[PDB]
Amino acid sequence: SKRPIRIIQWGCGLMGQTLIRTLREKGAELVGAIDHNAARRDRDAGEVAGLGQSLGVRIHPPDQADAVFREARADVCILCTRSIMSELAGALRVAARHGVNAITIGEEAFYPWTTSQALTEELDQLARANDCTLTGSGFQDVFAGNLITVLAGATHRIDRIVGLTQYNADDYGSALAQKHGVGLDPETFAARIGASNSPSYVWNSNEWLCAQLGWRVRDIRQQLLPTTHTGTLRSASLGREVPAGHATGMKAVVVTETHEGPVIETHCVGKLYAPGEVDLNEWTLRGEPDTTVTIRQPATPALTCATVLNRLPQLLAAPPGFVTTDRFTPATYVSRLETEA
Amino acid sequence: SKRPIRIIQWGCGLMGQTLIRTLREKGAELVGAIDHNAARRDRDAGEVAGLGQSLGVRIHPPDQADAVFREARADVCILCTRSIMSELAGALRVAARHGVNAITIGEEAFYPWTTSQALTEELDQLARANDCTLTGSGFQDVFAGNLITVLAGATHRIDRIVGLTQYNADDYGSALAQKHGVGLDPETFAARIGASNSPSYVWNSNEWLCAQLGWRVRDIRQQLLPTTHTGTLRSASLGREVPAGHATGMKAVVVTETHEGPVIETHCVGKLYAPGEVDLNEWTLRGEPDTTVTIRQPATPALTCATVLNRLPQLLAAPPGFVTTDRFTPATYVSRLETEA
Ligand SMILES: NC(=O)c1ccc[n+]([C@@H]2O[C@H](COP(=O)([O-])OP(=O)(O)OC[C@H]3O[C@@H](n4cnc5c(N)ncnc54)[C@H](OP(=O)(O)O)[C@@H]3O)[C@@H](O)[C@H]2O)c1
Ligand SMILES: NC(=O)c1ccc[n+]([C@@H]2O[C@H](COP(=O)([O-])OP(=O)(O)OC[C@H]3O[C@@H](n4cnc5c(N)ncnc54)[C@H](OP(=O)(O)O)[C@@H]3O)[C@@H](O)[C@H]2O)c1
Repeated sequence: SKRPIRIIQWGCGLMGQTLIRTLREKGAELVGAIDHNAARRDRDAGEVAGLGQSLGVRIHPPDQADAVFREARADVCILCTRSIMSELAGALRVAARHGVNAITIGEEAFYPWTTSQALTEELDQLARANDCTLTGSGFQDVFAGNLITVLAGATHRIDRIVGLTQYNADDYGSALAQKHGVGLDPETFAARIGASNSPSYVWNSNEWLCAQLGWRVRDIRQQLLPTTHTGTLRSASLGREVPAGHATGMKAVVVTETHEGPVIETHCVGKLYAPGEVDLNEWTLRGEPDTTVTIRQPATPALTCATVLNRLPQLLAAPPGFVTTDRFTPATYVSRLETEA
Repeated sequence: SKRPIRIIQWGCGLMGQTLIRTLREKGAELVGAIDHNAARRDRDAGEVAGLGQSLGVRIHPPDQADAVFREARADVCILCTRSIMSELAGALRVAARHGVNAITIGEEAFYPWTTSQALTEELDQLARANDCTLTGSGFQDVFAGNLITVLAGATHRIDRIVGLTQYNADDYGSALAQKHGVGLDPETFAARIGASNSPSYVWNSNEWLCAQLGWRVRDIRQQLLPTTHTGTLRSASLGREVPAGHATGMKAVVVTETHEGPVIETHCVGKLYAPGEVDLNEWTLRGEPDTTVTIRQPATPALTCATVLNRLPQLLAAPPGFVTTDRFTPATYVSRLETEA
């Protein structure tokens, strides 16, 4: 009474290519593929993902998404494109009007209820009307999320949660480098990135933590600070060199204050790496007792994609609507991506 | 419409004293206390826990348990006495016969279905016949349990899970030091502890991991060896100096093989500490990708007791029977220990 989960991959860049390969390793099937990049449109999705054998799934531009969805008989659309709800809503609207569940790694979608309230409510109503679920996931789900809440379940009193997450901007596509001000001189950085003070990934992930812990947000204060290096570094996603003393990326510091009293202070670094630098993940719950957890050199791209796939059975079973993963039990390890026939 | 959860503390030693104070810090009420030690029988439970204001809850010896349970109108018995099911069953039978939910830190009770099958089935049937739930929890629940399963939810393929847990025997009472052969000469350790090869705490916790992950145990192999120090160390719980080359505790290695393929290899050290030694908690999930998690100097006693209290709402809501916590969603941080009118 089971069959493979049928997936449309929307966004066939660095993360979408990993997902196309890995979803098949767990016994799902790729039934459609959408990407607007000129080097990927019209190519076989398997060839683009680095498989040796063609899948017979042609990459379509997103203007033709309705036709891909109409013929695919999909269970899920995985969306790996952009970071902000205004740039995701078009694709999420397509999935919802076809009654196809959708999960995106776009970072604002992890918890968009206050940063993009109107779009989230619009999508929630659309998904409810079409009996499907939309959600956000990726690295935050465990590594700025349930890793903390599982440790909180062993904690007597929480006074403060303090987090550090650092990832390599060169592992990801242009949208990430641009959100982090990679390759801007410091005056450009202050005028573009610092002044706009767009919500960083841990603005939304700290809201998700508060929601899961049963806390109410009273204020959020964010600073976006450029990172530097003493030598030139090369951005692959932007296709240019970043001179010494220009922004190689940014550190966001988000302080999330609750009505209940506890504060979440999260430092979120996305930058080009100097030789020897590695990804960092470290959290401290301060109170009774104090607990510090460290992940040694987290394989951030692999962990992002694996979390998305392990979420799919829960996404299928979830009630219709835009349902953020703070309302789910934690992702569990799935060996086979299958669903009821 | 809510009232404090009403708790009987059975075992008012090192962990029970912490629980008496901390249950009240989260708004529960102590309604009974049981302990067989001559320094605690007929004392006030609050004074024994280090409170300055008497609670008016007199500690009774366990031969008077029925009397305590009759007058207490309890919701929960927290049982912090011994490590093995044969030494827990008497107290768990009293709680079940009074229809009182029970949670024990005794380590075998974390997952006793195969190591003490007859006792577990008897207690399961008794709890079900009296509409209450029995379970085991403590440090394992997160730190040899859901910490691993949350990270597994971010993992593409698991080949092996490798764990290390080290704790300070002097933080705990006599049952732990006795199970670890503290103070035995090498010949006696090998003839008693080594030859009997009783299930170490991570025999049961590796079975709990397999249960939560949906894996079927095919075999478990264990080696028990003494720990030693190259100087004398003092045991508080066994009131003695342990000379150089006598066992200061025990190192267990458990290898848990599944039908599915993955292996859990867990190293479990409980011993007296030389100067500078600390508790250790470190897990690697080997596969795609490899992830290593480290807890820096875990506050093992505090984490044990806080986990039990955060579990109580779930214990009350759980179906009747012996229900191991692998069948619950993870413990969540609870601010108020309250229940229905
Ligand atoms: N939650 C997490 O943990 C997490 C982790 C990694 C990445 N992300 C986010 O996920 C997104 C994708 O990351 P990535 O590294 O895979 O980036 P990428 O390599 O740029 O992949 C995105 C792909 O989608 C294309 N595209 C963009 N908007 C599109 C649209 N509306 N319809 C169709 N195709 C579209 C891009 O084409 P063009 O290059 O031509 O625009 C590209 O081929 C980024 O926003 C990133 O910040 C999140
Ligand atoms: N799951 C976990 O993570 C975890 C962690 C901490 C402790 N433990 C286990 O929990 C148990 C308690 O630890 P602890 O450090 O609190 O030990 P403890 O200080 O020895 O406390 C147990 C108390 O119960 C008394 N007692 C023993 N059996 C009794 C019985 N049947 N009825 C009434 N009183 C009884 C003891 O008295 P006497 O000294 O006179 O016997 C003592 O006062 C041990 O088995 C330990 O290994 C588990």
